[PDB]
Amino acid sequence: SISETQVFVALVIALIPGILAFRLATELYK
Amino acid sequence: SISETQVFVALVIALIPGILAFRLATELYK
Amino acid sequence: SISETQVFVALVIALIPGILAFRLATELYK
Amino acid sequence: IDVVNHGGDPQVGNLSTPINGSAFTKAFINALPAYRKGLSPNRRGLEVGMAHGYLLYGPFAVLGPLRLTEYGPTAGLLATIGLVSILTICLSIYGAVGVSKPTETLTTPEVPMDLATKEGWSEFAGGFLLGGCGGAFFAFFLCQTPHLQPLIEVASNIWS
Amino acid sequence: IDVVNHGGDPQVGNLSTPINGSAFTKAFINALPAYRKGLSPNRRGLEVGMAHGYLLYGPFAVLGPLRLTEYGPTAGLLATIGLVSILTICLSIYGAVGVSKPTETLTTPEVPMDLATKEGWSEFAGGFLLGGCGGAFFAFFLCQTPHLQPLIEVASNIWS
Amino acid sequence: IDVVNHGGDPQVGNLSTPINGSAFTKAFINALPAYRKGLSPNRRGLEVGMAHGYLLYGPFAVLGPLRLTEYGPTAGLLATIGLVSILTICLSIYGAVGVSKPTETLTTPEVPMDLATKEGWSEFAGGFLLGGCGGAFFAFFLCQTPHLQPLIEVASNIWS
Amino acid sequence: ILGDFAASFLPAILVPAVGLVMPAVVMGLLFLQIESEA
Amino acid sequence: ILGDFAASFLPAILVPAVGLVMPAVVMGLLFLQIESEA
Amino acid sequence: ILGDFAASFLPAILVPAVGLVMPAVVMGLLFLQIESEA
Ligand code: CLA
Ligand code: CLA
Ligand code: CLA
Ligand code: CLA
Ligand code: CLA
Ligand SMILES: CC1=C(/C=C/C(C)=C/C=C/C(C)=C/C=C/C=C(C)/C=C/C=C(C)/C=C/C2=C(C)CCCC2(C)C)C(C)(C)CCC1
Ligand SMILES: CC1=C(/C=C/C(C)=C/C=C/C(C)=C/C=C/C=C(C)/C=C/C=C(C)/C=C/C2=C(C)CCCC2(C)C)C(C)(C)CCC1
Ligand SMILES: CC1=C(/C=C/C(C)=C/C=C/C(C)=C/C=C/C=C(C)/C=C/C=C(C)/C=C/C2=C(C)CCCC2(C)C)C(C)(C)CCC1
Repeated sequence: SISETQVFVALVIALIPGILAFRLATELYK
Repeated sequence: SISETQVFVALVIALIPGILAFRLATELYK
Repeated sequence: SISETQVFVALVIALIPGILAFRLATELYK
Repeated sequence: IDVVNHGGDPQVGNLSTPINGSAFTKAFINALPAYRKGLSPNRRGLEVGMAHGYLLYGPFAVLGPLRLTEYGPTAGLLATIGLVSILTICLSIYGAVGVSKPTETLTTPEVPMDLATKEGWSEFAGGFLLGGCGGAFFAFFLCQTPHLQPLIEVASNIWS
Repeated sequence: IDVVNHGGDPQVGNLSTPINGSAFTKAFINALPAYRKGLSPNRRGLEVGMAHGYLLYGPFAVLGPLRLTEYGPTAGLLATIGLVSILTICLSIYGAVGVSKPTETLTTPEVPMDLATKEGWSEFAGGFLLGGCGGAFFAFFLCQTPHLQPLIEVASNIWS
Repeated sequence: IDVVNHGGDPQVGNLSTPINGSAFTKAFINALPAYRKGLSPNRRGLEVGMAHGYLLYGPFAVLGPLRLTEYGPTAGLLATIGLVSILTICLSIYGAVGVSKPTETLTTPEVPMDLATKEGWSEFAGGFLLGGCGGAFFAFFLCQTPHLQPLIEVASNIWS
Repeated sequence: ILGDFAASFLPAILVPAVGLVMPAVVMGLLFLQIESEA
Repeated sequence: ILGDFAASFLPAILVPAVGLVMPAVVMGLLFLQIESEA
Repeated sequence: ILGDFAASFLPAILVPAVGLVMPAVVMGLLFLQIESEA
């Protein structure tokens, strides 16, 4: 199985599409 | 002895002079 | 050793320079 | 004798029935925290929230997933706090949108002018928060301190 | 040297004695929550209620029908809450009747204009409620959490 | 393309950087309890105090002299109450000195006019007191009622 | 102390209501009635 | 009930966040967005 | 820890009063004194 740290690593990796989805959605609004 | 339900029956019967005493007192005020 | 009541006696005696220090400090301000 | 009249203006869509506006419903609705003459907001909201927080610790304390468990009153208190917080968020966003002057009816010919502004509804929401938390905690304390209090045995034997 | 003077106007029925209005009683009465210059109501009432709720958990906690019982502090808290609620109802109905501008004396030449209205006294009453509940609960928590706290052993050995 | 501009007036000592005032920091700072448009004081203070009292039951509950003791959560609650009371005294004396109109920046072109008076800052201080006490007690109740709640096991294994 | 009569919990509710609650309500209401102007 | 998988405490935090907290935040924010004037 | 001397409960009251309570009172009062206008 994967480790406990790999879950938190994948979460902070997932913040990079988390921020960029917020950046695309506001520019798609404009 | 009387039953438990007879006490609640007598209480909701007593609301009928409860309302009518409030109705007489306001009309006696007028 | 001294008694318990002597400590409270010395405290309420010490309120007499407690009040008079407050009275001198305000008059020294004026 | 027409006991069901209009309010003085027949073409307004309302009727002055005994239940609506006769003598005892004009008072006790004009004397509730909403529509009372002298109260400010954060006092109307305080009274309303205290009553609501007190009544809402009845279907959470004895009606819940934990009601057979000693944690049941505490879980009911937490659920009442959560519902009061959600309702306070609802009141806050309702005020933050922007409120108009409240509807004047036959029962309430005078509505509170202090609730016609966004600042008044913010005070009402804050008073509702403090009142709801206080009422929920007071009902929790009253239900918890005798630890049985057989009035709670009534309406939990019904809600078995 | 006349230390006992009038307030500036001799025909007003008051005297400016050292206790009444000299230097230390004009301040600390003008600096109490009532008569302080910058406070609004629901802040004066908050401070007054907090002090009152804190002091009133002294003759209910150790002086009651339950004072020999472990439920004694809880019963004292409930009694303090009930007395604060009764006093809040008294304040609310005193405001709801209609208040005048408060009496100006030699000690207090300026009285709060915000307490001269019914809306200000409603905020004062709501602040008194929240303050009284908070002060009573804080005194309950402080008296209850060490569970002995031998300062409470003093004035309960006196009130045996 | 200059993403770092001035605010419209270059000779004012500030810059409109993305972090400072671009699109997402003008909102969410203008939408915080401070700088929100519709809120009155004793509601801004209520929200701010609730957030602060909730967050401050984190370095007192699991970080204290009693943190290995069952009295640790209660001591953390009392310490949070004491810190909130000290901060309320600080807010009250800051208002009682006399406040000016708050500083207008690029992020906040409109500051609350209701906090520019001594009476508004007294309502803010009272709301901060009630909010801080409520938030500290709510965090105490949430941390105490499951009695373990293994989220508290996280960041206490770190702060061992 | 609860009695052997039927519905013994009703003294535990009505007596504090008639001795504490409704006299407080009646004195508050009569105070507002006798002290209101006009 | 915690699982045998790594970081079993993360369902206990994220599921109430995505099911209760952020839908409340999104409905509040969208309510303020769709009901604000001008 | 209480002492064997008479009135051992007085350090438990006066030391937090002189170390926490009255310095807070003195700093509040002196702050209001030195920051008040006119
Ligand atoms: C005037 C007549 C009279 C009097 C003096 C009493 C007196 C008493 N009753 Mg009551 N009661 C009465 C009528 C009367 N009752 C009748 C007709 C019923 C309905 C069937 C009951 C039902 C009843 C219950 C179920 C209980 C009592 C109890 C009590 C005691 C405390 C009062 C209380 O809390 O309950 C008052 C509660 C009521 C529902 C009574 C309502 C008012 C009644 C109907 C009469 C109205 C009073 C008066 C005429 C109006 C005010 C006059 C004013 C000038 C003073 C006390 C011994 C309690 C008890 O036994 O404690 C040990 C209790 O729990 N009563
Ligand atoms: C769209 C894809 C997708 C879907 C349907 C799910 C669905 C689920 N996930 Mg998630 N998750 C995903 C992506 C996905 N995930 C990815 C890419 C990661 C990062 C590596 C994870 C990390 C993850 C964790 C660590 C946990 C879950 C859990 C959950 C469950 C409840 C949701 C929750 O509270 O956590 C959502 C929490 C997140 C951090 C997800 C963030 C959002 C992801 C990245 C995708 C964005 C969704 C969508 C595309 C945008 C909205 C679309 C809209 C039109 C609906 C549910 C089974 C929980 C679980 O197992 O409970 C039993 C749990 O604790 N997820
Ligand atoms: C300046 C002289 C002096 C000094 C340095 C100390 C110092 C001490 N005393 Mg104190 N004390 C003094 C005078 C003095 N005392 C006298 C004259 C009495 C009255 C009989 C006592 C009665 C007393 C009691 C009963 C207790 C102490 C205790 C204490 C300790 C902590 C202070 C405290 O909380 O109590 C201060 C409490 C007081 C009532 C003192 C009042 C102030 C006194 C009278 C002198 C005023 C100080 C100074 C001259 C004015 C400020 C000067 C400024 C420039 C700094 C500390 C060791 C406590 C202790 O033993 O803890 C272990 C304790 O409970 N004191
Ligand atoms: C998908 C998200 C989701 C989640 C995570 C939950 C979570 C929960 N539900 Mg809920 N519910 C939801 C969706 C969800 N619900 C929806 C969509 C429905 C409609 C069909 C329901 C219908 C439903 C009912 C009708 C009931 C539950 C209850 C419960 C609780 C069961 C736990 C227990 O045993 O009692 C333990 C309960 C507690 C510890 C009380 C938790 C209260 C929290 C701590 C307050 C938090 C305060 C917070 C600041 C304010 C809210 C969040 C804020 C951001 C808006 C738990 C809190 C039961 C319950 O207890 O109600 C609360 C219950 O009666 N739910
Ligand atoms: C000379 C005065 C003095 C006194 C009497 C104390 C007293 C205390 N300190 Mg403190 N401290 C002081 C000076 C002092 N401090 C200064 C000068 C420093 C800076 C170097 C520190 C640094 C320090 C740290 C960083 C910590 C302590 C803590 C403690 C507590 C240890 C008790 C314990 O085991 O936890 C039991 C703790 C409690 C029961 C909490 C007590 C909170 C009270 C009951 C709130 C009172 C509310 C009140 C109305 C508001 C404040 C007073 C008001 C008049 C302004 C205790 C309250 C620890 C602590 O617990 O923090 C509170 C801690 O973390 N202190
Ligand atoms: C009369 C009448 C009626 C009505 C009825 C009902 C509906 C009732 C209800 C009732 C209720 C519903 C009540 C409630 C109550 C409440 C209360 C009593 C509250 C209080 C609270 C408090 C006092 C709290 C406190 C606090 C705070 C504030 C904070 C801190 C904490 C504490 C907790 C301390 C009807 C319509 C039929 C008609 C006829 C007549
Ligand atoms: C100084 C002086 C004096 C006076 C004395 C006295 C009279 C005292 C008293 C005192 C007191 C009487 C005090 C009190 C205190 C109080 C407090 C300290 C309170 C606080 C509280 C709180 C903080 C609470 C909180 C809360 C809330 C609000 C809600 C929720 C819950 C809780 C609980 C958390 C004389 C005249 C001799 C003269 C000389 C000088
Ligand atoms: C979002 C975001 C953020 C932020 C974060 C944070 C900072 C958080 C925090 C959070 C928090 C910090 C929270 C808090 C909460 C609170 C609460 C939830 C409270 C409530 C309370 C209550 C409800 C209480 C009640 C009461 C009263 C009032 C009185 C009586 C008693 C009682 C207790 C019942 C950032 C910046 C990163 C950016 C991104 C986004």
